[PDB]
Amino acid sequence: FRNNYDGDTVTFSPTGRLFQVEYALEAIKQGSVTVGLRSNTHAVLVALKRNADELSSYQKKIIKCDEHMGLSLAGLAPDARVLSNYLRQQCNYSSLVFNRKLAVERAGHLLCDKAQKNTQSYGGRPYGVGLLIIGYDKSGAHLLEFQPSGNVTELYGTAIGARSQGAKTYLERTLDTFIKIDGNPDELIKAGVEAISQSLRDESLTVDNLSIAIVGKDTPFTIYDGEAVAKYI
Amino acid sequence: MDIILGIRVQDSVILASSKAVTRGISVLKDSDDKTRQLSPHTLMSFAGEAGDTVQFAEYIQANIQLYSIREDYELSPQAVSSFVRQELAKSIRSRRPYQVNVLIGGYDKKKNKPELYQIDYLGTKVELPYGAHGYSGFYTFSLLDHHYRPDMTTEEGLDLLKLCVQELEKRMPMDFKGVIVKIVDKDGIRQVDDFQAQ
Amino acid sequence: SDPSSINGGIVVAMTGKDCVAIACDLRLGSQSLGVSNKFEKIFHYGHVFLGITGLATDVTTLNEMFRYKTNLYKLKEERAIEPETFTQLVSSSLYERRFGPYFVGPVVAGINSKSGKPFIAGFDLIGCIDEAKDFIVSGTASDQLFGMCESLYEPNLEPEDLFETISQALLNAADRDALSGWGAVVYIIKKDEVVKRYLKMRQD
Amino acid sequence: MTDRYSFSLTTFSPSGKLGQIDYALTAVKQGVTSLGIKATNGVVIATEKKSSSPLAMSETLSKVSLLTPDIGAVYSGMGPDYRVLVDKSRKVAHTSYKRIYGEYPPTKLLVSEVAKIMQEATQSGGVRPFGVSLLIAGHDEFNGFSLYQVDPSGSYFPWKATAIGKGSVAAKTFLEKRWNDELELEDAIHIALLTLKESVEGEFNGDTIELAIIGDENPDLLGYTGIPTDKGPRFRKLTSQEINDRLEAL
Amino acid sequence: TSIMAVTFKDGVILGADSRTTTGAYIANRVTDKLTRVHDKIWCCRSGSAADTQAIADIVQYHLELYTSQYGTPSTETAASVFKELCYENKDNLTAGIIVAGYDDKNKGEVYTIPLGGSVHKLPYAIAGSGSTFIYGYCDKNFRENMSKEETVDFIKHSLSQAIKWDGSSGGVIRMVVLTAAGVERLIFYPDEYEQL
Amino acid sequence: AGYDRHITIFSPEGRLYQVEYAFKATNQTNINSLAVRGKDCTVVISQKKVPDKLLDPTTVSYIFCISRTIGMVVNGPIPDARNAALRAKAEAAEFRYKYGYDMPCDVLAKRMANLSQIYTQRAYMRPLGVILTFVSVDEELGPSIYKTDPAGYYVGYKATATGPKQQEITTNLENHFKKSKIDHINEESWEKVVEFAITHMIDALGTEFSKNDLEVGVATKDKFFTLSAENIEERLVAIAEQD
Amino acid sequence: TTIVGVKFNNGVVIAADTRSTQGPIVADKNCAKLHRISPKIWCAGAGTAADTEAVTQLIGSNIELHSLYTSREPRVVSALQMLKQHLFKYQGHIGAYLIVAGVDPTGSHLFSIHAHGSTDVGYYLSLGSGSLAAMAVLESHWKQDLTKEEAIKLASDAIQAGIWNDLGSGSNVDVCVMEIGKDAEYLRNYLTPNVREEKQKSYKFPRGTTAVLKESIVNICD
Amino acid sequence: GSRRYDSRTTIFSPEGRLYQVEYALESISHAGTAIGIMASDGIVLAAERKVTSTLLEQDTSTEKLYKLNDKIAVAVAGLTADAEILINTARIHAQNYLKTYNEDIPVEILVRRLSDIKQGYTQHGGLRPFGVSFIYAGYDDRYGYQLYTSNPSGNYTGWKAISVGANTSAAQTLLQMDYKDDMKVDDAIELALKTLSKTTDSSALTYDRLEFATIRKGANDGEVYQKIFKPQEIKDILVKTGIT
Amino acid sequence: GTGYDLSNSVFSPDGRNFQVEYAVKAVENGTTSIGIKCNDGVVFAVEKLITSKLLVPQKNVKIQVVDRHIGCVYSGLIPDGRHLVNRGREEAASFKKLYKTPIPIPAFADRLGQYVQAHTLYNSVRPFGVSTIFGGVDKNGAHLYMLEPSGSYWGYKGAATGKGRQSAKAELEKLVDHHPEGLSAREAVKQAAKIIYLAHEDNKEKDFELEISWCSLSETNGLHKFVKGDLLQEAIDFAQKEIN
Ligand SMILES: [Mg+2]
Ligand SMILES: [Mg+2]
Ligand SMILES: [Mg+2]
Ligand SMILES: [Mg+2]
Ligand SMILES: [Mg+2]
Ligand SMILES: [Mg+2]
Repeated sequence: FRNNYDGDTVTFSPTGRLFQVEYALEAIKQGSVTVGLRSNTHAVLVALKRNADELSSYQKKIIKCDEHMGLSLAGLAPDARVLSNYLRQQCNYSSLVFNRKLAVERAGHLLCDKAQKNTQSYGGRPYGVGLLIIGYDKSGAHLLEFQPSGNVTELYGTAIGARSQGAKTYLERTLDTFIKIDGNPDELIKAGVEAISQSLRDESLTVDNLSIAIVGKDTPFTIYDGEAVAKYI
Repeated sequence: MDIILGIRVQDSVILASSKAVTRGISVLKDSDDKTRQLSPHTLMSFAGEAGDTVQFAEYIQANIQLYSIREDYELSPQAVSSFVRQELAKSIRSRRPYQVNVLIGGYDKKKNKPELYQIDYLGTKVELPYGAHGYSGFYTFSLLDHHYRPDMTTEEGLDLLKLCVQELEKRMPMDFKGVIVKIVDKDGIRQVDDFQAQ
Repeated sequence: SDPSSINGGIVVAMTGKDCVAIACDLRLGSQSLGVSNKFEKIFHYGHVFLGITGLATDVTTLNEMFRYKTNLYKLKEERAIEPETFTQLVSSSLYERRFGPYFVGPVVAGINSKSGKPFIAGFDLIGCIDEAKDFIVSGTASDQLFGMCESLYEPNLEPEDLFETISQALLNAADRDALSGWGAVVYIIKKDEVVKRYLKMRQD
Repeated sequence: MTDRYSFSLTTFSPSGKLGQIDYALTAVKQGVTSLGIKATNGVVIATEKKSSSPLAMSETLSKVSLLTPDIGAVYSGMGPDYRVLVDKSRKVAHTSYKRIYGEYPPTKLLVSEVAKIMQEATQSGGVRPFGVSLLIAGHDEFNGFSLYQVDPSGSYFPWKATAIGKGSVAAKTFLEKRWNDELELEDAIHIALLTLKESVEGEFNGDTIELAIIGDENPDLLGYTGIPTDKGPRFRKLTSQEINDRLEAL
Repeated sequence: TSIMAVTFKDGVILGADSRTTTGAYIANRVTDKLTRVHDKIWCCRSGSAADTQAIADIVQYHLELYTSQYGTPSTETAASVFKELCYENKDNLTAGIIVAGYDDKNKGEVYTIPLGGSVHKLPYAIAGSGSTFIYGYCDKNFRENMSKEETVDFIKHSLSQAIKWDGSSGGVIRMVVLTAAGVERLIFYPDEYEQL
Repeated sequence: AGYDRHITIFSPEGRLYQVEYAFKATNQTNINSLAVRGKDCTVVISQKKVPDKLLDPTTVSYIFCISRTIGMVVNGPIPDARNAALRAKAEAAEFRYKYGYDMPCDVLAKRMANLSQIYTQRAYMRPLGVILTFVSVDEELGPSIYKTDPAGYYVGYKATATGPKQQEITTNLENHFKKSKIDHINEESWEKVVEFAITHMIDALGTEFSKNDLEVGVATKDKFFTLSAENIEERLVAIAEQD
Repeated sequence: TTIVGVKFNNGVVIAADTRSTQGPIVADKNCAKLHRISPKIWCAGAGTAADTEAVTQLIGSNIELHSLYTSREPRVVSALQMLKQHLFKYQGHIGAYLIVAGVDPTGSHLFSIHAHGSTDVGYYLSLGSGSLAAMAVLESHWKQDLTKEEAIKLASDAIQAGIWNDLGSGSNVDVCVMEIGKDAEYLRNYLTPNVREEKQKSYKFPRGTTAVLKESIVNICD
Repeated sequence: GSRRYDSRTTIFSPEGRLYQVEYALESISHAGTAIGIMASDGIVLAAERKVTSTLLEQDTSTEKLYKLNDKIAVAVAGLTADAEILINTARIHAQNYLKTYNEDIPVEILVRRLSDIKQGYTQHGGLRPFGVSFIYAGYDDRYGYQLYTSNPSGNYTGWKAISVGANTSAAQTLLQMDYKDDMKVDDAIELALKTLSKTTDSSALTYDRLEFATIRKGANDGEVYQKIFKPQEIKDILVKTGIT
Repeated sequence: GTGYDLSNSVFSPDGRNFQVEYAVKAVENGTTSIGIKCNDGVVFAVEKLITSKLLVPQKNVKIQVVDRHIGCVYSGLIPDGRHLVNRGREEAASFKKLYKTPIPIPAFADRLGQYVQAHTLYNSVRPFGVSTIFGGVDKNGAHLYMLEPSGSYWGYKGAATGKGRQSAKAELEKLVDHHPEGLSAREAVKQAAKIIYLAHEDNKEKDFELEISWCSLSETNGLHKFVKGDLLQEAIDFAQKEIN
């Protein structure tokens, strides 16, 4: 069984599954949790950063792609670097050549197509990281969820990483409430933090522990880490 | 141009080469050595375009040195030259030909005979009693055509070169600042440190 | 600039009664300056002779090329290449570089060991083959040679006679050409043997 | 995408055998008989036309092929591998020879060239050897007449006579008695005919035999007149009738 | 070279002279400059002979393959192929071509591809060295929906003039009629067109 | 080693199993076809089976028009069949362009066989599971039928058949030819040859046909075409008044 | 160089002169300008000597291989299409101007190819420096339905026009008749009207006239 | 995937041995025996033919002794085809060296080059090596008479007498037994024959089963003569020695 | 033996290509989507599983347009479908660039077909895990198509695929039998919504979002356009109505 069919991404299992892709999705589950949620005016990212020892840094989980787009990663960091860079380039091109801010929806379509190549090609390897993408553009706020299988989805909110299901159910109820937090960034953030709290077990989210990011109408994608996230606990 | 002469006597090859390097309106140096030892019994003198000159020489040096090692043996003079000719003959049809002319003087330890070969930037090679590149030939060949004898001693050849040098200083337009003489014989290669006044 | 006129030199081959002869001048110079009084231009791979006039560097290069090509041939085929065949090799080898030719004018001479008939031929720098029954001329003094030959020549001469003819043809044609001369060499070719004679000639 | 099969498919087994090569030779064993007998003034190569249906037209298939106007080839093995070996063989006769010397290659050299093609399929990455063995016969001004066999390894050897395929052993034996160094071509054709008869299971006539020769020059086959050096091709495929005329003289 | 193509009620006719020159020598006085790229899509060729033969030969190929794969090609498509070659290779070609063909839905059609590789669809078109001379006449004597008989005349007169004045034109006048009725080959000798 | 049954390399018996499994793929469709030569035409008939009512009947064919003169019928799955058609077309076009005359049937075939021989020798290429029957009326050879298979074999036939019931049809046909002694139906019109064809397919498969059960293709001097359901019917009627 | 082709009732014949030049000097007084592409397809060439022979050998080779591969006799339109396409690829750098004719299963054919790769077809054609002297004649005496005999003359005369009135032509005339049923016949030196008159004197020098310096024997074997 | 069918022809065993080289050396030991004996005025190469018959043409045959250039030859043991490939390339390198230096190539240089090509198949590429082993007999101005040997691993070494192919150990012992530093060509011949005679897996050593070659520097000449014995001559020398 | 299903281009002893077949299962595990051809166009509709309320309504679009007149919908591995569409798009452009007229459906189809079929010829690629229903309007009418992972495709009067496949085809067959006249694109839109709704029962657990799109010679000018607003509710209603 499996042991014969999981040898590469160019092999389908007798059930129609792609094991290498599935194994890839597993590293995401192994990673720290991060949540994304959007109102009609802003989109936030709150992510629990994970340290190695009490003597090291907490791996950065949020990356800025352009002034209007950014993401949070869950999984293999190198792969997020490679993917954020690509999203960085595509954002650049749109600007330089068309003097147009890349549509989040399109940023999505582009990522999906980038991953997919590594999931039908010999010797390659799927990407081992999921991504929560947020952005403000010509049609408002957006939040996209990316999975190495190639599936990208747009939601009002969500979370990924270990224990992600906590916040996912949280937001799923908290929806009617947060989708109306228009014109009040700090609140959405709270809603995000609360959400992120539902996928905790370890210890309470601290200064070196949290990561939040926000983009919106009159707010450029900005990274808040440590000293500044203090007010949101 | 710079001066490059060579004369094969009975037991050696003497190469004499001008010491001047001029660029534009000024003589930049008066002690240049337009020679590289290819192997302990093979010396090559050169003249031509600015950089190509040394670049070509040093390259041929490296290659002959490498062979010597790989085989712990010394290629015959005839061998080095043919090699050299081929590097030039292939260069003439390249993007930027090496614009260098060379005289190769070596003492063939096997045949126990000195040899001098003239090869131009086109890969035109020929073996001779004496030869020259540039305009120098234009005075010296006739001079040597007259005063040369195959059984000359190394000393006799030096004196003959002297003549060649005096004539060139008398009639050539450029001050080439004298020459550097070198003798290639059975015992190797040595520089006549006393030619500026012998 | 005209590659074909820098070094100077001529070659001519004729056919006699069960023989051929091919001769050449010994000069090699750089424009006005005579440089070498010892530059032979006739070569032979086994019993097939090839004389080459033109840019000395190319003359040398092609000899080397034909030695190589003839050598391998002999190893694969296990018999010495024949004139008729060598001619085709030369031709094709020349046309291979149609748009960046070797500035030469080759001449082939020899006697087929099988049939014994005398054979000679000439080619332009890109391979046109000119197989003739009488004579082939090449070099800076081509015109002059064409002049000497066309007149001096007559069919089926014996070796000893052909020698004189080819010689006078070369000799006198050279004397009307500045870039050629400085000594000459003639090859008399017969099935069994081949003789090489050097000629006394004006040294100017 | 792309031929990622960049490694040899024929390796060495711990006993020193090149598997795929021995195997191709087996495929050769399973194929119809073909033979070649060399005479003093000619060579004949023959084989049987294993019509794979009476609905198929035997003539639209040349098991015996002309490589040059003085060299022919016949085989025993996997037909397709042969067809393409012929193409390449005819092409290389030009590219590596007529286009350089202005004359057709002599047999041994053309053989040598075919041979090389086969060897390469024994070592190159991503290919299986050729499932065929060939008998190439020809003539050339300097070596006279010759017959050669080339195996899937790429080995080749010169024969006075031989056979390959199915009934090879028996036939090889039959030839050894009949053959001698004073055979005129007709006699060899005959011998070829006999030796072939023994391998042939059923029908035996010019509609099932493909026998070709390499003999005297045939100007009537040239197609043009006026040039006294090209005396004509020496390779002739016998016609059905020509075979029968010798069959009816069993 | 003198060529033109005229559409009419029943289809379109292509006309041309038959002269090919190397300077002022007449290389061939009976050339056929009317070339088929498809059963009912022909082109009039003017410029380099080599270039135009080369181009036409390729368009025929592309169209043949087009046919096998997707069926009968429109004239417009024949033009696009030509345009593509002429435009994409403008620096190495001297070819001005007129493309005309008949189709059941579109009736007759003419596209002219001048030197820059641009494409122009017109009721009729004229090109070739001798054309300059007939701009006036043709613009004056051309009306739409003419009849085969009429159209044959207009072409015959136009080209006769062109042949008169231009020394680079001459020979006979060839035409090609393309209608539902098929494909007809017309020719007119000097002794007839000269004194028109 | 034991992988010799995965890629086109020899087995110890000297066989290529992938080639052999490919031949078995050809039968996956369950369609029989045959082709016969008239006095100056060539007809091929192949069954047409449209099971699903949701399909557009006119889009189901294993008959392809290769060039103005060459027609080809494929016995094999559709995706491998079409892959073979495209290339045939491409080769025929290229041949015309380079050589100045239309590609002959036998030559197109041989070319197509050669490609096949290659998949038989190179590991990375899988043979295609299809048999190709090329028919036409060659300007130099007369009506023709050349067939090629996954092993890279190709040959010419007086007539031929292909499919699961190859042998049934074959023997029936073989017998017709032993009877007449000539190598072609001795008929003037292709309409009649088409009849003979369908007739014999019936006599051998023991089955009656309707107009949507056949697919016929004919090849005459300077043209090859496929029949309409209606033209076929005109054939189906002409026969149902003879038998 | 002066070459022509004239189609007749059941075939086509071609001819050409035999002079080759290196400028104003006659290199070859009798070179062969007629080339066999295949047994029944011949080409007459003018332009650069080596190019005409090279392009002729090359296409003849590929033609031989197409014949063997297709089991059919070569067709002129094939040689025609291949020559043209080769020449065209070279944008005229291969200075080959040719008249290609011959018989094949489809009939008798006559075409002309220019070094830039344009082709022509006609009942009579000529090319070369002598093209005008020849065409003049052709335009004077050709008529449709010529016999093998008449065409040979027509072609022969035309070449003569060139030989006589064109310095760029000379020596002899070569013909190749390609008749539909028979084997193609190459008539090398059909006509030889420029035979050099017997010399007035003989310059057989008395032996010893030449001064030799040193004499030696050459080794020819291994 | 593709990897699936890759034999990894260039890997090391846990013992630090190259499988394929080892397995090729095995193939070779089943091949006809070739012997080369180096004298003070010649070198002898002799080879025993594998695959015979009454019908095989031995006249126009040369399956084991090849001329690499006028002063060098090789005796082969292994796939005759694999051999030709190497031989053709070795023939060219000889001519390249000639063109470049205008001197005949030194025997060892030729040898080393060939051996390096072999080593290649050993270290990168993923292809099978060549099932071949050579004995090179050549002459040159620097060392004179030389005899060397190369095999699939690409290692080469020099000898005074050597053998390759089947029954190496046997022939070698026999060679070590009767060979002596100051021998002579005519004698080396005998020894060579003798040795083949006592290693042959056949009944008797007949001419038709042998290939013989000598490289002699005749005193009355100066040029090194390479002579590949003709059948009749083999039979003759075979008689002189006494095998008959 | 076995293992005949570990590599994509391998033929099994029965002449099957197992990898292509496993690909199919990946399809079967996906959402349903159908295409109904009508009197002058084609309609496409697909079931969209609403995995959660967090999913923004009407945003994760699945149907795709190729060029301006072709609609594409597929079930299975979504990305694989996207991959096929990108190529679809590139192939159309290539065709338009060279021939000016937009790509004819039959032509477009074969183009997709040959691409997929290609993905079953080598073992260094895995077949596509999608079946695509697509089509549009061209120079001569409407064309509906369906392509399988093997590369097979044929024209359809109606077509469906995914988990609800069977009930859908059931309905589709009803329509073909009852309306031999054809169907007005307006009706088809409705009927599509129906067939989808019913096809949703084979997956009656999660709520769904309906998606339709059409291309009609008189309702959308022969251009592919999605069904929005007024026209969308009408069908959703007609659907929720006949479900009981
Ligand atoms: Mg000259
Ligand atoms: Mg002079
Ligand atoms: Mg006029
Ligand atoms: Mg394969
Ligand atoms: Mg594979
Ligand atoms: Mg289905």
